Amino acid sequence: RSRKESYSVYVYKVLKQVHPDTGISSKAMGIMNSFVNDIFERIAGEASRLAHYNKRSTITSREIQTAVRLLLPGELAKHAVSEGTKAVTCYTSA
Amino acid sequence: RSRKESYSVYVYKVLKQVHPDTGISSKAMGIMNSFVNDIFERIAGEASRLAHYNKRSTITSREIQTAVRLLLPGELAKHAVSEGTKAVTCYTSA
Amino acid sequence: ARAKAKTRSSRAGLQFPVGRVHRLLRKGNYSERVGAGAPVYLAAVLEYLTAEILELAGNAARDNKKTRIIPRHLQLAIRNDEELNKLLGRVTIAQGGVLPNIQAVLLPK
Amino acid sequence: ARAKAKTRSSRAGLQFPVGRVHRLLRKGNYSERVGAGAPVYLAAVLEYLTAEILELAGNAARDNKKTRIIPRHLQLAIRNDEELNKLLGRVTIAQGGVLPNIQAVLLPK
Amino acid sequence: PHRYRPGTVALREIRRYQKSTELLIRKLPFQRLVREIAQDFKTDLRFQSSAVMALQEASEAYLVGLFEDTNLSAIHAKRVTIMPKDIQLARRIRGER
Amino acid sequence: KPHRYRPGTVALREIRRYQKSTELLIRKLPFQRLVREIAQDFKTDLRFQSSAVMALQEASEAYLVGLFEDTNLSAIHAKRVTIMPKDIQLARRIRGER
Amino acid sequence: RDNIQGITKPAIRRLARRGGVKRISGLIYEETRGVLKVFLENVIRDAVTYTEHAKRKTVTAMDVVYALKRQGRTLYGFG
Amino acid sequence: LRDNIQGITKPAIRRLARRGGVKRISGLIYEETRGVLKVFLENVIRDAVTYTEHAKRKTVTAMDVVYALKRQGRTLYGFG
Amino acid sequence: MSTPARRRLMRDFKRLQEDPPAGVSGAPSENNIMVWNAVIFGPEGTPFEDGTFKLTIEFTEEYPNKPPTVRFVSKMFHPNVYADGSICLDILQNRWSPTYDVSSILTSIQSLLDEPNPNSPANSQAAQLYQENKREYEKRVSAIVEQSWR
Amino acid sequence: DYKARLTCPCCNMRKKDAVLTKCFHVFCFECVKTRYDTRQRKCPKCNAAFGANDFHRIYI
Amino acid sequence: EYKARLTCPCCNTRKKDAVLTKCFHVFCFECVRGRYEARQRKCPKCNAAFGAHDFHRIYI
Amino acid sequence: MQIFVKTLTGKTITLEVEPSDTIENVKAKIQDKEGIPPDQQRLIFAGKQLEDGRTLSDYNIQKESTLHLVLRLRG
DNA sequence: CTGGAGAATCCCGGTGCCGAGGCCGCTCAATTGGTCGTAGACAGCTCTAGCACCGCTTAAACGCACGTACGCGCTGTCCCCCGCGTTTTAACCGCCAAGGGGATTACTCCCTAGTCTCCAGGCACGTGTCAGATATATACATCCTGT
DNA sequence: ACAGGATGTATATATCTGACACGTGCCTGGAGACTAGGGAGTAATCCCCTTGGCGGTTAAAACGCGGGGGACAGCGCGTACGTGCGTTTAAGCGGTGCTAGAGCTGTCTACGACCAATTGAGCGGCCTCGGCACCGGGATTCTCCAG
Ligand SMILES: *[C@@H]1O[C@H](CO)[C@@H](O)[C@H](O)[C@H]1NC(C)=O
Ligand SMILES: [Zn+2]
Ligand SMILES: [Zn+2]
Ligand SMILES: [Zn+2]
Ligand SMILES: [Zn+2]
Repeated sequence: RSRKESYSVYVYKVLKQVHPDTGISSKAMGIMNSFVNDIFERIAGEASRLAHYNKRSTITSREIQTAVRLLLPGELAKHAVSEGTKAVTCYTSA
Repeated sequence: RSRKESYSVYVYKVLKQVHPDTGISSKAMGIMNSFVNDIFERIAGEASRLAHYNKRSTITSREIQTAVRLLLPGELAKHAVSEGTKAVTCYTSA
Repeated sequence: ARAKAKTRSSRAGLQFPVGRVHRLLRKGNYSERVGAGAPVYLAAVLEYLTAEILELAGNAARDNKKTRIIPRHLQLAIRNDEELNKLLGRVTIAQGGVLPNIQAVLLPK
Repeated sequence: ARAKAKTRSSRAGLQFPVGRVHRLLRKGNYSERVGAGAPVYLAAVLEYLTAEILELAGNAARDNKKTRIIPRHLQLAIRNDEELNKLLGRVTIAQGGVLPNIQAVLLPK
Repeated sequence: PHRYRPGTVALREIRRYQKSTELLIRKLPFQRLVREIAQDFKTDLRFQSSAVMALQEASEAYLVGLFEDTNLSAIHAKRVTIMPKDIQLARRIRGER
Repeated sequence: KPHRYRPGTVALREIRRYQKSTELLIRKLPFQRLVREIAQDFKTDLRFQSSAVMALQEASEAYLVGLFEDTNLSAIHAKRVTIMPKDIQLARRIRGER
Repeated sequence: RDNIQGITKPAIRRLARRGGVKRISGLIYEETRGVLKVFLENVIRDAVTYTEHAKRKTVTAMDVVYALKRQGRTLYGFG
Repeated sequence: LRDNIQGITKPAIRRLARRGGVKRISGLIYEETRGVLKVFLENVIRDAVTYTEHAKRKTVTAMDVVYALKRQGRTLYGFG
Repeated sequence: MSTPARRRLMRDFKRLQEDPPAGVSGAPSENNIMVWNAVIFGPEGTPFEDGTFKLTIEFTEEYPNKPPTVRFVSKMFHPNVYADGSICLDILQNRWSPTYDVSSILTSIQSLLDEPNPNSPANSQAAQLYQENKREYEKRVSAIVEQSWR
Repeated sequence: DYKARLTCPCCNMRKKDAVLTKCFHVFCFECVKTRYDTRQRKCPKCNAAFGANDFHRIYI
Repeated sequence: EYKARLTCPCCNTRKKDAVLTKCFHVFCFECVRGRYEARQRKCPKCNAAFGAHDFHRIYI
Repeated sequence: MQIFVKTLTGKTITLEVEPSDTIENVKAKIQDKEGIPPDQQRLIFAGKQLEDGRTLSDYNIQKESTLHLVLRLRG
């Protein structure tokens, strides 16, 4: 009965956000869960390493900025930073 | 005037112990320093990573032993684990 | 009795769970303290990457005349894009297959 | 006025600083709690590895007929030994050079 | 009777196998191999079917990549028939030996 | 009468020489100019530490030496002794840099 | 005992076909079933080390995934 | 600082090849050797400059370069 | 005319001079053609009537491929603009198309003045006033139009 | 008029030599290619998504 | 030449505004519809076969 | 019933709708075939400010009518 | 295949110096000694899932014949690279001069950890249906061999 | 190159079926409000290393020329590998049964975080000397060409 954590609901929401009339198999959902976990782990590890480098003690938006800039290549990095900054400004304005 | 920490003294002591009649240049000392730091980071990261995997919150001799078994290959790992177990047994005895 | 609760994801206009990302950051022991905007930023990035890869996979599946994405479609979507391939250069996808290619030398002529 | 301070390295019969290793393990936020024997074991492993590499480097230097160990000797010691070569296959030693070897095909006949 | 010139059946086999994604090794003998290898380290282990399936997937992916690389080597040598020389060259360059 | 070595002997001699020393085979100042030019494209008015430039140069020479060992293996595999762009491209493709 | 033979010649041939080779030399089979054994040993050693650390007796899919992902060979679709 | 790649000069490339263990060098090697070196330098300098501009400084440092190299899986010893 | 962006700016200015939309105007900067200055008359049928808003814009080299950046110079009160003047535009940050020109941008911002986007709370206070206190909302709009003349 | 009529609208620097199958528009191939590579898989004309197989070279 | 270039060659009187999916040849609307109603899956340039789903309106 | 909706770049997009269809539904169809979210649209007919909660018949929109689709924008 | 010539290499000796190595504060990091909350060891119960077995089907493996396409060796060539002398270039070294930016110190204040509450989004569980796989009759493209 | 027969291969239709997308109960983790304290953002200062310039030496790069050996094309031989057929074989599927142990829950105790006070050893500085690189000369060896 132990609760288990996954991103299936959100992956499905994004799927019907982008393609209104497309399904997704259970194995595909599992692969996407693994992919999201892996990317999260990579970015968090890089951000923690940056914080340790600069002798800081907190992971603010700048560390995630730079970690993304280091991981994602080129246009992916550009678009990701754009939308992430958009989101953070929207949040702080809210 | 900041004080920076290194392992030069201990490297020098072990060098004298193993070869009483040999010196080591400053650049070689720096290389040994970097090597020690690298191995330390590898082993400690692996041990903490095991601790997280097993839902544990305390790094212990067992985690370090498993980490060294995973990192060091073959006879090197066997000798390292023998030395480590001997050291911990002596420490607890004293 | 306090106020109509608004989830942080909604406040930021994202579908990924900002609260869950924040909890994972705190529990994973990545740093002693975690900033306020870090979970928001990370969730936005994850949402973008997921949306991109899902869009490519859906395009591939549609081009294959199917309405259900599967690991084969995911593998094609990844390996046909240079940037996603570079990001995922060292990953194996179960039941993924390979891109169909043959070197020109082997073809008869 | 409690008792003579016997450092843990001496108590365990090692050379490396057990206290320093323990301090680094705590400060590195690798885990929230650190066992007592973990720094001892880690120091033992580090001391063993450094002793091994230094022994090999000293032997190489003596073969070269020098009384000082230098990056060249360290590079030779690391790569000549098979286990150490596997352990450190992705590193670059400054002022290291490479192992003197020539493919037999190049040599004249 | 009808007879294909050598090679065309090979092209058809490549086309069919590069399109499907089933497993190309037999499950029971692969499992027996895995158990035989594992029994050296510690005795009388048990394996989850999912674990053995993951091992198959990883092994097939690794071997397929190795074969792409050794095929590139063989073409480099101005041939079409891969050889152990090609396999060992690929392994050496990728730093596995 | 002039004395000329057979083509190849001095090549082997200088191979033996260079695999014995550990100096830095690229000219330091032009390498520094190249590094500064390359960094020009990411952040103007950048400053460098001499130690940083030396680290870059060491890493680059090590990388090129490894690449050339792999290229030589490729050329030997092709049943010839002269390395060529196709050999370099094969080495990089197999290693996964391309 | 002696179960490496389970990796049969046609299985190797179709693996290589998926790879993209036209014809295969006769000696490839022994070499490739040696390479596979080496790779299996390398992965299984880490998996068994993990499970033995966890005081378990059943190698787990998560254990195999961790072992593989320790070698820069991350595998998706098992956890 | 325009067009300095020629600084990586023919005999220098030949010396590197010799250290690699090469007997004969074709005449076309130099162009793609320049290209490969340039690609490697961009790949490293981009990360180093990213680290630097995150740390809020105008001076690249040996530590930044070492971290960039370690990130790319080619750790370098002897610089800290 | 040196680059596609510059020639596109040339023809955009030509079209603005030849047939500007209703109640809008634009002017470059003497020292930087890439910099733009515009004055807009408030749209009819909305609280923003008789409004004289001053704008400033910045462009880059690959324009016919990216959206520019804009900001107000006069006082602003709008759910789609930040307090400093960071103006929130989809065709300018999310859904840009090269087909758009400066005149299209000006008309689009006039339409935004007409209708704030409900899910675009650049000013939370302005959004709340529009949603609930409509009367106070046109009062504030009239006030900002009043000081927009200066 | 004619030159403007049958030149690529978005750039208006070269000719119409590409078609977008999803909305059946006609732009120039390099515009299409750069927008694809910059991850704007979204038509300029009708603002609609597409893929790598929804546009092809056309001649007029 | 612009009028002659842009008009379909089957008639040379009406503007070419249709594209055939598989072969990508520009023609008119009603000439193509009449030919397809005449059962002829025939292209005047490549003789390629087509079907009811192998054509559609396109506007420049 | 086909209707004409005009953009700001000389394009007219054809929408097949019904008089009873709401402005919100028209904006959703515009999202479907033009990728413009409904909250990111302002539809104007005969100089009138259309509202999402109203229908085409409310504003007296006839066949082949021209609607000026100028967005309400968010960056 | 066997001997001189010459270049390169190797070996021994005197010498200067600058970097390794030893010694003296002293101050901060290690140590020692209680103290207390709790993470982890350990006992017990369960019921999930892996191991083991057996019978039947048949898909896949195994073995054999063949002939042909490709691997491999031998040969001619010519052109592209290597060795070498000479001239030109700029790297290198030493010195000097200016200052922009790295590194440290103090202060404050604004952000974030910690706590209690509650309520709604998300997870376990059910369920009907439509996407997908499969069987079959097509229509059409493709390979091989005679022409 | 062309044509036709044999063999794949694509297409439309009809069918079962089970994985999936929706719906429901409920429950615990995220949101809201509050407080307290310390991490770091900012300002000021010091001076260190970076940049820039200059001039003199000469070591290395650039250029040219001759020639020779090695990459490449060609041709011919043979052998071993793909193709297809007929005969095993054992994988695969189903069903059954048993039981180790993975997972969970409940207790309880050693044990590591934490604080305070004490001190000594490792860091910085500061001399001091010999290991080593170098320059000079003598002895040895590899390679080339003539014999
Ligand atoms: C993303 O953000 C960057 C950062 O300034 C900006 O230049 C770019 O225009 C943005 N792209 C968008 C919003 O698509
Ligand atoms: Zn264009
Ligand atoms: Zn369109
Ligand atoms: Zn026509
Ligand atoms: Zn045609």
